[PDB]
Amino acid sequence: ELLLDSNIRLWVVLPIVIITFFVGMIRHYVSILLQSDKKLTQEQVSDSQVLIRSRVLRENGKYIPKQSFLTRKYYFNNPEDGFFKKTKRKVNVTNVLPMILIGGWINMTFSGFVTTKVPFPLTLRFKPMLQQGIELLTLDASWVSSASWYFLNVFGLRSIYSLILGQPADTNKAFKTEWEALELTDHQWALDDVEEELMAKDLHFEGMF
Amino acid sequence: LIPYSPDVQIHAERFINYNQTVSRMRGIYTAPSGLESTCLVVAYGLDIYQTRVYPSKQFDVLKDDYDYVLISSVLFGLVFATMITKRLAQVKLLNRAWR
Amino acid sequence: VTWEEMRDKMRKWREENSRNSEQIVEVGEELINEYASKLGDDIWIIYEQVMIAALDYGRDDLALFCLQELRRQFPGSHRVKRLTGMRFEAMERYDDAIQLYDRILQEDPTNTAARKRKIAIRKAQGKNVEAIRELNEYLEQFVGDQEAWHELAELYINEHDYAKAAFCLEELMMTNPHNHLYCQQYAEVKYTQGGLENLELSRKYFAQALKLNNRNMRALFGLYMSASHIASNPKASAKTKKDNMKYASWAASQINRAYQFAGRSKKETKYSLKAVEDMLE
Amino acid sequence: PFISEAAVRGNAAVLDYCRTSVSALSGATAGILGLTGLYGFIFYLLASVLLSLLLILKAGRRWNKYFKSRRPLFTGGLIGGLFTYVLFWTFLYGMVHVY
Amino acid sequence: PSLWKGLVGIGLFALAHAAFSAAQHRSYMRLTEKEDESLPIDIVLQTLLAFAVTCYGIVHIAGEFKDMDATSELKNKTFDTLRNHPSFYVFNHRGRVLFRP
Amino acid sequence: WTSHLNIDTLARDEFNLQKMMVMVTASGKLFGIESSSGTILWKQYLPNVKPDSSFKLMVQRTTAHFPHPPQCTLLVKDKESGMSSLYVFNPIFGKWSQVAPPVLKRPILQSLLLPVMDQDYAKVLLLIDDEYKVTAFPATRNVLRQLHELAPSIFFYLVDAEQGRLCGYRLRKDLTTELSW
Repeated sequence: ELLLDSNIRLWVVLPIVIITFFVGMIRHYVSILLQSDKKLTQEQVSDSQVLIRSRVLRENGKYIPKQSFLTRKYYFNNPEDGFFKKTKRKVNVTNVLPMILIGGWINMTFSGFVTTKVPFPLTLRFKPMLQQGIELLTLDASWVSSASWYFLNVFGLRSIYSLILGQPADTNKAFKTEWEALELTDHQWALDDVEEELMAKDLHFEGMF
Repeated sequence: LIPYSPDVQIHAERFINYNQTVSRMRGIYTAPSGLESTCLVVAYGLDIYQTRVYPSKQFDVLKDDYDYVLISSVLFGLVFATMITKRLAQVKLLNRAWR
Repeated sequence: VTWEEMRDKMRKWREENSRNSEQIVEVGEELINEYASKLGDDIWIIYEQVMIAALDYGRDDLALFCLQELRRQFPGSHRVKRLTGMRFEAMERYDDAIQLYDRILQEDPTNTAARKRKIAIRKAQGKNVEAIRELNEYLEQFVGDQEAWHELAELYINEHDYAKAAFCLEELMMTNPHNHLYCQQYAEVKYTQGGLENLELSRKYFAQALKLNNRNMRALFGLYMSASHIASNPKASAKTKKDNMKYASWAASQINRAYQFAGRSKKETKYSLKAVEDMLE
Repeated sequence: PFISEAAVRGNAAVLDYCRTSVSALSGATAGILGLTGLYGFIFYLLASVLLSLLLILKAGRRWNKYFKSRRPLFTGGLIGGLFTYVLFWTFLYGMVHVY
Repeated sequence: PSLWKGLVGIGLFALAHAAFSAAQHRSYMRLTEKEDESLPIDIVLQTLLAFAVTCYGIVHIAGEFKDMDATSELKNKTFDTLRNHPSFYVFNHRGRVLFRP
Repeated sequence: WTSHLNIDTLARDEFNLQKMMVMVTASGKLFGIESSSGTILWKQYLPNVKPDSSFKLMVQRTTAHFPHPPQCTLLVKDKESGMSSLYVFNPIFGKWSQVAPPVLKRPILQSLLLPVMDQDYAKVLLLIDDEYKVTAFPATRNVLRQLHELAPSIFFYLVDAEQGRLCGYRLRKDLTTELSW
C-alpha cells in the first residue's frame, strides 16, 4: 500500500480522463464533419431502387392478390422483355491511429511514476507493459503507469459516449443476385382465410374515444 | 544478472553529497521517510549532514520537470476544439439538410 | 400556451401531411416574431412550413416575408429555389417556373422536387393526360417514391382509369403492408372496377383492413356492401352465396354495436335507431 | 405480425441507457466500498441481477408488446457494461482508497 | 411524475458524500495503522442505499418503451392526412379566391 | 473551508519528510533538530555524565496518539561506577515527562524494546540487571499481565567481548531469567 501525492491525483489521473473524453468527442465530431462524398449516378440510384422493389416484391408479395404477383414476377424474370434478363449494363486504421499516437504521447509525457492501482490483481508477466516508466521489478503488477490508465479510460468511455450523444453494387452482378433468388419464389396468399379469422372474435370497439 | 566483475568502481556521480563532505565520518542513520521511495539520511561525524536518497528515483511523486502549463493549455486546446467542432458539425448538418 | 407547446404543434402538423393552412399560419406568424429567439435552427423548417401554408391561405404578405429570410440564411439553396418556384406557380406565373426548374435540374440531375413541381403545373393547368405520363416517366426513373405512387393513384381514379390505379395501390401496399388505409382504398378501387372477379378481392381487403384496424368503420361498411353484392349476384354459387350472407350478418351484428356504443356516449341522441332499419334489409 | 423498427431501436436504446448507467453506478459503488479481486466481479453480477429485476418490473405484465423476448433484459450489454464497470471501479477505488 | 430527476440527483449526492466519507476513513486508518481495515457499516449502508435509489431512479428516467406492432401507430391516422402530398401541392384552388383574394 | 474563502505550530506534513532528530552527544547534551532546515529547537543537559559512558536511545511512544504525548527513553551507563540511569522525556519539546522512571539499583547489562504496548500505548522496555533480574518499564499491572502471558517468547542474549562469551537467557513468568544457551 504505497502513499501517493494528491498532486498526482490532480494532474495525472483527472487530466487523463478529461483528455480521453474530450478527444473522443472531437473524433466523433470530426468523423461527422468529414462524413462522405460519393459519385451519384442516376442509373445507379435507379437500379438500386429497382433492386429494392424486387426485394420487397419477393418479400411482401404475399399481400397483393396472386395474379398481380404473377404479372410482376413475370415482368421481372422474363427471358424476353424481362428487366433482369434483357437489360444489360456496360460495367478503422485512420480511426484508431490517433488513439495510439495519443497513448504514445501520454506515455512519453507522464512517465516515471505510478498513477493508480487497479483493484483486481494482474499477473507479473505484464509488468513491463503496465509499468513502462518504472524501474521497480518488485512492485505489484496492480500498480499501473499512466498509459495503462489512459487505455483503460479509452476502453471504458466508449459506452459512456452513447449517453451524452444521441446514439449501389455492381449492376451486371447485382441483377443476377436478385434474378436467381426471385426465380425460386412462389405466391402464398395470406388473405385466403382472413374472413374466418375475423369472425372468430368481435371488433375491439373499446377505446374508440 | 550481470557476470561477476571483481572491481566495484567508485563513480563521482553516485555520491549522495556532491561536495558537502562529512569529515571524519562516524555513523549513518536512515529513516523510512513516510513515502515509499525516499529515505532520510543523516551522516554524523565531525560535520552533520542530512539529505534524502531515492534508490528508485521517486516513483511515487509527481515529476519536478512536470510541465503544468503544457497540460493546462492542452486541456483548453481540447475543450475549445470540442466547442467549435460541435457548432461546425451542426452547421454542416444544417447545410447538408437544406442543400 | 407556451412556445414549447406551439413548437410541438407545428412539428405534429408537419409529421402528418396536414393542410389546415389557416391554423398553421395563425401559429406560424406568432413564432416568426413572438418566439423567434426561443428556438434556433428550428426556425428554418418552420419558415418552410409556414410559407407553403400561407400560399394555400392566399396571403402573400407572409409568403415573401418567410421566403426572403430563407433566401438570406441559405443563399442559393435548392429548397429555397423550389419555394420560389412554388410562389411563382401560386401567383399564376407558370412561365418562369419551368425555366427555374430546368435550371435546377441542370445543376443536380438527381433532384426530384423539381421533377415533381414540373408535373404540379400540369395538374394545375388541367393537362392530366400529360401529367399522368410525365409522372409515369418519373416513376420509371425514381421507383419507390411512396408519394408519387399515391398521386398517380389519385390521378388515375380522377381519370376513371380504375384498372391502372390498382397497379399503383398494389405497389403502395407491398411497401406498407401494415397500413390499413392502403387496404381500404384498394378495396374501394376493386369494388368500383368490375364484378365477381374484383368483388372477391374487395371483400377480402375490406376485411383485412378491419383486421389491421378494428376501429375502422369505412372498411366495415365496405365489407358489408361487398358481401351483399356477392350474395345478390347471379353468377354466385350457393356456397359463396351462403358464406356472403353469413359475412353480412356477422358485420351487421357489429355495426349496430358500434352505433349502440356511439348512442350510449351521447345521452341525448340515439343513433342505433338510424342504421338498424337499414341492416334488416 | 408487422414489427416497427423505430420502436425496437427505441427499446434497445432504452435498455442500453439503463445498462450503461447501472454499470457506471456499480463501478462507483464497488470503488467506494473498496471491493477487490473477486468480490467486485461478483458485485457486478449482483448489480446486473438487480437491474434485470428492475427492468422486468418496468416492462411488467403484457411486456410482449414491448419486446419480442425477455432475453435482452438479462444479457443486454453484459460486456459493454462490464468494461465501463471496470473503468469506474478503478476510478473510484484509486480516488477513494488510494490517495 | 417528473420528480425522478431530483431523485437520481439526491442519490448521486448521497453517493458522493459516501465516497468522501470513505476517503476520510481510509486516511484515518492509514494514519493510525490499524490491522482491522474494516469500513464503517454506517457509511456502507449509506453507499448501498444511495446506489439502490439512484439505480431505481435511472431505470425510470431512461424513457418509456413503445409497442412493436406497427398497426398500433396508424390506429389514429385518417385519410385526410394521407391523401395530401406536400410535393404535389397546387395553389389554384378556391381558398385563394375565398381567403384574402 | 468556508471560513478560508516555531516549536508549538510545528506539525507533520503530508509526505512525512520533516521529522525531529533527537540527538544525544557524549558531553551529556541532548538536542532536538528539525530535519528540514537544521535549527536546534530544544536543548537539554544531563549533569554528571562521564566522557566514556554508553548511551542507548529508545522511542517508546510516538505522536500518532493525540491525547497521550510522545515519550522517548535514554539509558546512560557510567563506565566506571557501572550505575546506569533512565531518562524519560518528550522528544518534541524536551521537558522531562512527569513519569518517574525506576531507580535501577544494579548495573544494567542490556535492554530490549518489545512491541508489546501498555494500555497507554507505551512499548515496554525490559532491562536485564547484573543479577539477571528483568525490570520492566512501564511496570503497570497490564504490562505485568501481558508479560506473564508472553514470558517464554522473550529471549535476551549477552555478548562478553573480554571473555569471548555469548550467553542467552529465557524470560520466566515472574520476570526472572534462566540460562538457555
